Amino acid sequence: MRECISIHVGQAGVQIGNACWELYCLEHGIQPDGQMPSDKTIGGGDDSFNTFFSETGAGKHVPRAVFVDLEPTVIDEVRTGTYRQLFHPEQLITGKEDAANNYARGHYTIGKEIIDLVLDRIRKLADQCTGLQGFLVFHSFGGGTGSGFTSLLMERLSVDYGKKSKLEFSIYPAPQVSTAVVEPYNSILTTHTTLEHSDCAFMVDNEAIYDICRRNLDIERPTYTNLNRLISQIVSSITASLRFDGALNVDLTEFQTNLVPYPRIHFPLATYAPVISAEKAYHEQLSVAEITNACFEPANQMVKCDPRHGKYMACCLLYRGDVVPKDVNAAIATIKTKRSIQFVDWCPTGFKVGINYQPPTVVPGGDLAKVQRAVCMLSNTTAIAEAWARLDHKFDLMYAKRAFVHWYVGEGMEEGEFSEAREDMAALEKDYEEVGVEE
Amino acid sequence: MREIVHIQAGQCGNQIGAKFWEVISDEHGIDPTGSYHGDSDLQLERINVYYNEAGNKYVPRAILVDLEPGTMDSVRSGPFGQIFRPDNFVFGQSGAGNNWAKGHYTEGAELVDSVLDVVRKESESCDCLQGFQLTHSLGGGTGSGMGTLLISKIREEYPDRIMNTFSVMPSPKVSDTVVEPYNATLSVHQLVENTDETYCIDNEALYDICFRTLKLTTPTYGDLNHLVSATMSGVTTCLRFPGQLNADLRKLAVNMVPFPRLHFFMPGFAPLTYRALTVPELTQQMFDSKNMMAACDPRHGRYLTVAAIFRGRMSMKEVDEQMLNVQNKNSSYFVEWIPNNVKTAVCDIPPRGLKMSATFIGNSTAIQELFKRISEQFTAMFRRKAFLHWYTGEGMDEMEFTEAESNMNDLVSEYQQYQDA
Amino acid sequence: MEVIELNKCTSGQSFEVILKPPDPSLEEIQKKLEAAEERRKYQEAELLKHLAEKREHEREV
Amino acid sequence: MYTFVVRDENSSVYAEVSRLLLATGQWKRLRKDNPRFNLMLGERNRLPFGRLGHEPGLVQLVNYYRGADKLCRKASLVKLIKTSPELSESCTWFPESYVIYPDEREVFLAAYNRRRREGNVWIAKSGILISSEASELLDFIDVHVIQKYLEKPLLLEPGHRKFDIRSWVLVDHLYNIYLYREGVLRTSSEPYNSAQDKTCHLTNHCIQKENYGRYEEGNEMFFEEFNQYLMDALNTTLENSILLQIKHIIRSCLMCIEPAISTKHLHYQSFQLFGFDFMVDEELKVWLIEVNGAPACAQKLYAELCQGIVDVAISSVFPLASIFIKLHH
Ligand SMILES: Nc1nc2c(ncn2[C@@H]2O[C@H](COP(=O)(O)OP(=O)(O)OP(=O)(O)O)[C@@H](O)[C@H]2O)c(=O)[nH]1
Ligand SMILES: Nc1ncnc2c1ncn2[C@@H]1O[C@H](COP(=O)(O)OP(=O)(O)CP(=O)(O)O)[C@@H](O)[C@H]1O
Ligand SMILES: Nc1nc2c(ncn2[C@@H]2O[C@H](COP(=O)(O)OP(=O)(O)O)[C@@H](O)[C@H]2O)c(=O)[nH]1
Ligand SMILES: COC(=O)Nc1nc2ccc(C(=O)c3ccccc3)cc2[nH]1
Ligand SMILES: [Ca+2]
Ligand SMILES: [Ca+2]
Ligand SMILES: [Ca+2]
Ligand SMILES: [Cl-]
Ligand SMILES: [Mg+2]
Ligand SMILES: [Mg+2]
Ligand SMILES: [Mg+2]
Ligand SMILES: [Mg+2]
Ligand SMILES: [Mg+2]
Repeated sequence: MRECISIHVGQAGVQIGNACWELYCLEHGIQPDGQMPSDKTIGGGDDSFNTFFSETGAGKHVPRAVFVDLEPTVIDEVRTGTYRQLFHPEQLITGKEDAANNYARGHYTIGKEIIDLVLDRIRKLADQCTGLQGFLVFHSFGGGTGSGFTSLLMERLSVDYGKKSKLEFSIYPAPQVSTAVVEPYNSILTTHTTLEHSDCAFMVDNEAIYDICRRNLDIERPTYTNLNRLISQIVSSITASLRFDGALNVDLTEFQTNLVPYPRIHFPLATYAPVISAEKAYHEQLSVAEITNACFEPANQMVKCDPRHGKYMACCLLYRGDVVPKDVNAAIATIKTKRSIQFVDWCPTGFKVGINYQPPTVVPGGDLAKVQRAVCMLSNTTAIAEAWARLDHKFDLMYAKRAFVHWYVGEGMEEGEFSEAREDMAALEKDYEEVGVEE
Repeated sequence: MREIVHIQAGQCGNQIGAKFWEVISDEHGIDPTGSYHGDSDLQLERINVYYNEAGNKYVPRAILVDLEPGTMDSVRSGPFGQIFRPDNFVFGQSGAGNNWAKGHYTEGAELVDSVLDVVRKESESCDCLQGFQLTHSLGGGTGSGMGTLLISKIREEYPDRIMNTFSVMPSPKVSDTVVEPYNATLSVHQLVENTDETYCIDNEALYDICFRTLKLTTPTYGDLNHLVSATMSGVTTCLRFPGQLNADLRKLAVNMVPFPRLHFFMPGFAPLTYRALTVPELTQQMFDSKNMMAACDPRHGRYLTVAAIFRGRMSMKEVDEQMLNVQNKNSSYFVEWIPNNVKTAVCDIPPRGLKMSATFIGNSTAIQELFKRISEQFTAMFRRKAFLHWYTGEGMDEMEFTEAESNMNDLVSEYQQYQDA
Repeated sequence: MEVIELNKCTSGQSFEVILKPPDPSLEEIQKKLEAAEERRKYQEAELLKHLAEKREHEREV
Repeated sequence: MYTFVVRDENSSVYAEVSRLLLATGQWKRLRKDNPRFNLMLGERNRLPFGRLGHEPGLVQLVNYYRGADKLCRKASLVKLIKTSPELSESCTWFPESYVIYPDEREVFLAAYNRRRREGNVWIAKSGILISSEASELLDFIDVHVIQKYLEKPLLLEPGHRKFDIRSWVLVDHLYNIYLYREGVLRTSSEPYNSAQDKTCHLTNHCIQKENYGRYEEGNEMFFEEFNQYLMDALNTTLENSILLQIKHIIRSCLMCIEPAISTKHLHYQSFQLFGFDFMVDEELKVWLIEVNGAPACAQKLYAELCQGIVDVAISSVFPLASIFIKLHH
């Protein structure tokens, strides 16, 4: 058994982290006080769920998690929340004033004075690990802390843990649910500084989650609470192989092996189905073929783009519920004859498939209905580069006038880092293109 | 704990400031004695932003400054006069004679250190100081001259704290003396350098609104001030009440100020005060020039950034729809090089006597019309060096006026740069 | 359309379906962090110098 | 009020469409790079499809189908027909074609040899060469496709002259296929000589303009006249002898690529107008020549067609305050 340490940075990372650990406890039968009746090895054990939970002599199962934010309001909701007993003070790190949506403030100004503390609290968890795999890092692109401090943290984790893998869960900025205008700057700045240090990153566009909540859950104005419960489900589907018995994606290294042939192109597209409103008294349970076909409808992707006009490098299918290989292969064969699924000529045209019989767990009183089978597809398609093109274009419009740039220079950043990061993104967009492409 | 320190200087500054504390004290359930008597804990969730907690009493974190005692004596006997900490009344006796030099160099210099001592004591008792806000006029001597002196001293001692101002711009329509363009021109350059936000409250606009819209044949300064206190309440709503936004002054400024010197905002309010307004009416009104308090036509310029907070119970799917319709109506009046530069926020608590309201904060290049107006009045007198003796008699030099004039013209040309870009 | 590497357990199973064959050091980090702090210190000193020149003028008036 | 932008100033068709929209009073044009639009009249090359459908609350529509180039490039069309089972190499209405890079060189010669006692005339194009000898065609190229030249074209009388049929087809956001009732024949003014001289072999409007204008105004015969000619000369109608095949070919091509280009459940919507070029042989069999993704219209038909675009493609999505034949599928 090898442990994984989750790190939650900024408001988005912390609130999403809180929603995931709630779901984790429900899936593993862990109660808010941290007790796990089904666990018979009191105070220890090397079960699959111990990759995310440590155990105390009193029987409490403690998340291997560290929450970091530069202001306390959000992490205070964890200290006083339903699962307060689950964590202990040394896991929750708060500053006094935040980065004010300013990457430079999160990376340089305020980051320098707290980076040593965070690494120490991470070392305390790493010291309890017999064999640490690496880190799962949750953060937003748009926040000054989520963007600025995360990139600094990722740099130092590559130094203090050169062998450990690092996976990201990143929230891509959507103006529908944002009152900021500088997030294109912060996104490009943090992607540039973090690219070399991340082995596999799962981008989630709030635009996509927002519309899925509106269209499939009948929520007229989705809140962060609505978005996060849906995001937590998808994160759970991605990390379930690390927390349950299985043979697919059982360690962070397999994520790169199975999803990232080229290191810089490490942003797999996630697609999830089915998302069913709990208000629907009864819903016709969807078949394996129907949920698998739904993995190729752009409306169900975590990032809105068109994989038909790109090329695949890898594709993983993660099923939860009543699913058997027979029905999976039957669905794939049918979907090949109806969908445009083109792989690169230097990869096999196949699907790695994992099935966990336990069906998706849902938060009591939430917006999601219980389903007998669900699937999350992880596909590394070049079509996700449409998200970089959108972001880089917004960057270009503002930076051509140096709009807001003085805020970053005022915190010690140099104007050259802007163009330095933008040029890295321009190379990233070309890498994707090389791989994917009056009368 | 994200504290804000409030300063009010001079006659105008203290009279709008007093009304501001009356309004929000009522919104937070604080009575003229400083005792809480509300029916919702939301009133107290962010009470510490503007109030210190004493016998379960809440005391405004407010400093009252003037060079004559008259206006502050009137505040101390006013409705909410007793809630202010007596030690925070800092006043001289000589007055400023509507003279920027008296406020900035002579009379004000003798009093400024005393004001900073109170500012320091209030800042010391702050767990985490967000920054400062100042209320003042630019056309007098104390608020304009000593107010900008205080801002310069505060930045020297607190260089990493936000400084925002609510600044009343003079107008011949509503004027006390002819030297107001001199005092305003001298003050604007100070604000260009040492404030992060300046809400430009034009007395011409406040008068036109009272006369043409509110049907008040003879507006008083009190009538103009009801518009200012109401606008100030809305502008500070996201700092004082729980809701969508929990941004501090710095984050709010970051998303509104793309260039350090172009931080002069056009505020607006709706409804202008039994039929509760529909959401389309709130939205259309807050973008109408007739609801804007800078006396600038937004159709003569372009918006760099816009922020609008809606207060009360309402459908926000309906607000999003109307904000789209008004943007389409004014599509050529928003810069195209700041994506998503129109943002909206909500608060469930409405102000007193309204089921719902909206407050507009526009960073428009049309504000240059206001500076050009002041600059033209300035030059009309300065060509002939008229009334300059009031200033040279306090040690000022002609060159300082020439430099303020040029600084004003540079500010106006910088706005015209981004209005064509 | 072959199935390979089928692994079964009590919790589930996994397999593959093939349809067709085909860093900076700590020192350098502290350097850049300290280089930014000194650009902040220099810019702040220019502000205080600018304000000090303003104090001189106030005394001269 | 609806908004739209223009990014192809060289388009005669959508220059009239923009004028018609402005003339309704309910449409307001914006600047080329303004992203808050309802309708994009996009450019021909490198259209930024990845930036569409990401503006909050705005329904966005574009006048081009992403991926339709596979049908509108001569080399891509050959590959699309031969590799798609819906069409297949056994396709009966597309001339025998091969892609050659300066590929299908070995297989092109194999069929070329099997012909050698069939007529063995071919045409290569991407710039056009017609020759009986293969070596002249292969060596001439030194991306192109070699296509069997149709040696027995239907020749109009009087004139003994060649022609091709242009059909305009509008595909809306619901993937309804609309065939403009009015087509046009681009005729050759010179007589067809089966015996290098490409005045009577190439029927392009520019090649004829550069006997022109003798038989009909501008070498443009419209369906009414061409129909009457078929009734008088050959005792048949345009509907029975040609249009049935044209409609079948249009539907086959577009339904084949529907899953690849459809915007049914996309975050943005697409429509596009296509120009299908057909050829008729002396036995009244219709052959597909090419499909044009950015075609112009006949001067007489600009007004009627452009109005149809607004009614069916634009106002269908953005309503205000038939000339098409619907090919059902
Ligand atoms: N999905 C989701 N997105 C969030 C959440 N909270 C914030 N965001 C997004 O994150 C971006 C803003 O960054 P934040 O994470 O709130 O800011 P931060 O990381 O705390 O950094 P600073 O506050 O500037 O110091 C916006 O695009 C928000 O839409 C959340 O709970 N869920
Ligand atoms: N296989 C073929 N058989 C007979 N004639 C052919 C032919 N291929 C081309 N032609 C003739 O040559 C002319 C020009 O060829 P083609 O249509 O490929 O050029 P083009 O792409 O420029 C047409 P447009 O101007 O509409 O874009 C055709 O209109 C046709 O008359
Ligand atoms: N809105 C408003 N403006 C005022 C008030 N009192 C004065 N003014 C304006 O402020 C300017 C005079 O400045 P004032 O504050 O009286 O001088 P000071 O006391 O030396 O700062 C003129 O432009 C007046 O129109 C007031 O109560 N309300
Ligand atoms: C004491 O000085 C201040 O209050 N300064 C100040 N600056 C502000 C900027 C914006 C807002 C908003 O209400 C808002 C509305 C929608 C989106 C984002 C923000 C409020 C502000 N208050
Ligand atoms: Ca155990
Ligand atoms: Ca590494
Ligand atoms: Ca004295
Ligand atoms: Cl290591
Ligand atoms: Mg934060
Ligand atoms: Mg650099
Ligand atoms: Mg006065
Ligand atoms: Mg002293
Ligand atoms: Mg063509």
